Amino acid sequence: TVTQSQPEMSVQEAETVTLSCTYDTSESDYYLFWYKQPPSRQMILVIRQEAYKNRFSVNFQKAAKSFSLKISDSQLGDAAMYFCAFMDSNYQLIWGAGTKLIIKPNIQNPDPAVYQLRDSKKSVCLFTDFDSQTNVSQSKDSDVYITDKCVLDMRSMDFKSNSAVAWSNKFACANAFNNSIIPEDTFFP
Amino acid sequence: MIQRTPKIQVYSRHPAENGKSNFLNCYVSGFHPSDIEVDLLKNGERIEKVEHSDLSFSKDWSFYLLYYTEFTPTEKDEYACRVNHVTLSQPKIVKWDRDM
Amino acid sequence: MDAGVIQSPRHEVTEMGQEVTLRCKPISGHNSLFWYRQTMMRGLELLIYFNNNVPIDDSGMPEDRFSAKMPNASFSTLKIQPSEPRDSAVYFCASSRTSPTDTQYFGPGTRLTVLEDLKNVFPPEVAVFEPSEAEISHTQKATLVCLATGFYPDHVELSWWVNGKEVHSGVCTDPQPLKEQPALNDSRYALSSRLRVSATFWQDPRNHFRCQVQFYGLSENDEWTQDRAKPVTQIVSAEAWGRAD
Amino acid sequence: GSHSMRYFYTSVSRPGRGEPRFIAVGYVDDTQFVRFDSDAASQRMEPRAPWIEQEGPEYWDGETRKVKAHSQTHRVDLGTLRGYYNQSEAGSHTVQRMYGCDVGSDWRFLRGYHQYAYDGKDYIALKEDLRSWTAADMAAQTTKHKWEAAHVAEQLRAYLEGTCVEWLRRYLENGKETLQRTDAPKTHMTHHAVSDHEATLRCWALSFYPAEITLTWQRDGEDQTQDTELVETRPAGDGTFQKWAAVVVPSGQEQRYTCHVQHEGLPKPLTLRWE
Amino acid sequence: KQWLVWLFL
Repeated sequence: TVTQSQPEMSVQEAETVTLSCTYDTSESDYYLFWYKQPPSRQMILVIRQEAYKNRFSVNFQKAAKSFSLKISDSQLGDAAMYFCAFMDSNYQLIWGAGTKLIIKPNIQNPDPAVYQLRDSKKSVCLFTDFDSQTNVSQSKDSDVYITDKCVLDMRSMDFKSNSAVAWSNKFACANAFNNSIIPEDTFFP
Repeated sequence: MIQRTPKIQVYSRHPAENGKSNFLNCYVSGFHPSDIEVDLLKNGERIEKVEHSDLSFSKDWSFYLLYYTEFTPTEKDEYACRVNHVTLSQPKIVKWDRDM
Repeated sequence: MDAGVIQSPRHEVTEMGQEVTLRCKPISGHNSLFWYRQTMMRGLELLIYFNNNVPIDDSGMPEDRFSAKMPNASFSTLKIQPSEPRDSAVYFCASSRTSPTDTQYFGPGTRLTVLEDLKNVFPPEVAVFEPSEAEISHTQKATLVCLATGFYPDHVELSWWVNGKEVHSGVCTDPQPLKEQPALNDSRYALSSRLRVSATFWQDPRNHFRCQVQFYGLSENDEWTQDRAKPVTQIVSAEAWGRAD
Repeated sequence: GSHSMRYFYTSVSRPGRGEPRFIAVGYVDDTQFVRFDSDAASQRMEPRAPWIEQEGPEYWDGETRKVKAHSQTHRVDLGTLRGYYNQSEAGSHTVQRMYGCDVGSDWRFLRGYHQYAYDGKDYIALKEDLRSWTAADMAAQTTKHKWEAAHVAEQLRAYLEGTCVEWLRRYLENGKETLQRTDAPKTHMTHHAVSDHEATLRCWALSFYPAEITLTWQRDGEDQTQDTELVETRPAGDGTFQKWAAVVVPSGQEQRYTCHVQHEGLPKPLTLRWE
Repeated sequence: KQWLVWLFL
C-alpha cells in the first residue's frame, strides 16, 4: 500500500513544493511511480524510479520507504491530482490516495471588485481581480450558486487574474458573497 | 535445429540383492528436443506405475530425465528400458545388466 | 501521426440493458494493453491487461457482465452486456511497450454514464452575459461570462469562439460542474466560464463573441417518443456582439 | 567453498495444439528445490526440497507469478524467433533460458550467468563482465541491440549480485543440513572375465554428493586413458550420484591396474587394487 | 528467488 499523507496542498507560483509518499511492502524488488492527472482526466507519468538505482525530482529513501516528489518553480499548469504508484511481483499498479496540488498565482496589482453582468437576449455577479489568499466559499443558502475561483491568463497582455461567478434569480451583488471573507479594499460599483 | 540421440542407462539405486526392495532407474541424457517416450519393462511388459524427474538440461542445452519405479529383483525376472525418440529409427531397448 | 493511446467513443450515454462496446487502439510499437476504470469512491481499478494479445490478468473484471478481447496487436475491445447504472465510470485504456513494469501511457478515457431511464436527459441552456461598464472604466478590461444551466448528465465541453476562431487565452472554465439542487442525489448540473479581453477590443462592434457548449446525450438509434426535443448529442450556443459604448 | 543457484526454463511450441509446453526448475548446487509444469494441474510453483517448504505463502505466490511471467516471455520468444529466422508456422521449436549466481568461500558474490538457446544452439549469453552480450548471428545481434538499449545488463547485474545471492545465502543456511553436507563415495571393484584373452575390471563409485567426481585407471603408475570406458555420472534417485569406470585387462594381469577416485568428500583420493 | 523482470528476445 502507498501512503500520500496530506490529500491536498497549496503552493504559491514560482515556489517549490514537496509531495510525500511512503509505501509498505515485504518484497525485495519493486517499482515506484509518480503519475499526474489534470482536470482533463489524462493520466501522464511524472517520474519513474526502479529500486536498484526538470522542475520535478524525487528524494528516494530506500531506508525509510520514502518516495517524495519535489516540484521547483511551480507553474500554473502543474495544478492536478498527483498519484504515487508502486508495483511488485503482482505486476499491477498499486495506487495511493492521491494529492491535489493547487497553485496560487502571483498577481502584481490586486484590484478586487464585484461587478453585475446582464444577459444579452437574468443577472450574474463577477468577483474578480483579488489576490490568491482570498478564498471563495459556497453560499449557505441553496437558492444561490457560487463557483470556485478560476485563474485566467491573458497572454498577449501578460496579465493573469482570479475570478469567481455568483448567480441567482430570487439577489444583489453587494451581498452575494457574504459567506466569503472578501477583501476590505473591494470595489462595489 | 539440432537433434541429439539419447544416452540410455538402466541401473538400480542400490546394489541389487535378490528379494530386497530397490528402485529401478532408466537415466536418459544428452538428447534434443525434449519430446521423448520412456517405458520400464518387466519381461517385455510395460511397468505401469512409473514416475520421472522434472525436465532440465546440461551446459550444452541437452535434456536429461530419470525414470524410476519401486521393484524387487529376482533371479528369474529380467528388466529393461524402452525409449522412443525422433532420432531413433526404431524404439531402442536397453536391458538392465545386473552383474556389472 | 498525432497519436498516443486511442479510445472510442469519447462519451457514451445509454440506458440499462443496452450493450456497451468500448474500443481501444494502443500506441504502435506497444505490446501490453491495459483496461482501467476510475470513479470517485473506488478510484482507479485495473480491470484486465493483455500482453502480446494474451490475457494475463482479469481478476479486476466483474463476472459474466464484462468481457474483454484483443484480436490484434493494435486493437482491443471491452464489452458490457447488459449494462447497469453501477457501471457508470471513466474507462481508461493504457499501453506499454513490452511488460506491465514498463511505463504505461493512458488514453483520454471513455466517460460512460448508464442511466435508469433516458427521460432524465436534458441538454443545457446556454447564455452569454456581457461585460459591465464599471469594469471597463475601472480596469480597461472586459469579461464576458457564459453560463450553461440545467443539463444532465454532466457530459459537457465548453469552448469560446471569436469571429469564427476558437480562443484559448483569457478563458477560465469551472473544472467541475455544480449541482443545481445539491441536496438531492440525482440533480441537473450547471457550468460557468469567463472570457476576458481588452476593453478596447470589446468596444469594437465588428467583433463577434460566441460561447459554445458541446453536450453528449442520446444517439439517433435510441428511441424517443415524447413531446420534447430529443436530448441528443448537440451543440447549444449563445452569442453576443461587441458594444461601442 | 563455492555455491550456486540456477534456474532452468524450457518452452516447446506445439503448433496447432494450443499453447507451448513450459517447464521450469530451480537448483541450489546439485539439489533441485522448485518446479513448474505448464500442463500440471496445480498451475503453481511447487517445492522439491524440504528446506524450501518452510517458506510462506508470499514466497510461493510470488514465484508462481514470476514463473508464469517467464512462461509468457518464452511463449512470445517462440513467435519472435520464428520471425527472426523466417521459419514455417508448422514446425515445433524450443527456447531454453538459464540464469543464476555463484557465491564464493567468503559467502559474497562470485559469478553470474544468464543465457538463452534456440533449438539446442546458443542464441545469446551474458559475458563474464556482466556488462556485455555475445551474439552469434544477425538475430542475436537484434536482441543484443534491443537489450543494450534497455540497459538490461544493468538491471540483471543488479539482480545477480543482489536478490540472487541474498536468497542463495538464505537457502544455504535453511538447508544447511543437506546443502552443506558432503557424501563421500562408497567404492568397490568388479571383475568379469570376457575371455581367456582378457578380463574386465570395473571401478564403482556410489552414493556420493555433489556430482563432481573424477575416476582414473592406472597400469603400473601410468595413466590408462585409452582402453578405458567411462560412464556418465548418473543420479541414484535419492539425491546422490553414481559412476563407474571400466578397463579391459589381459587375464593374469589384474593386479597391475589401479583405480583412483577423487571427490571433495574424501580427504585423500582413494586407491583401489584387485590384489 | 527468480528475477522480477520480463525479458523478451
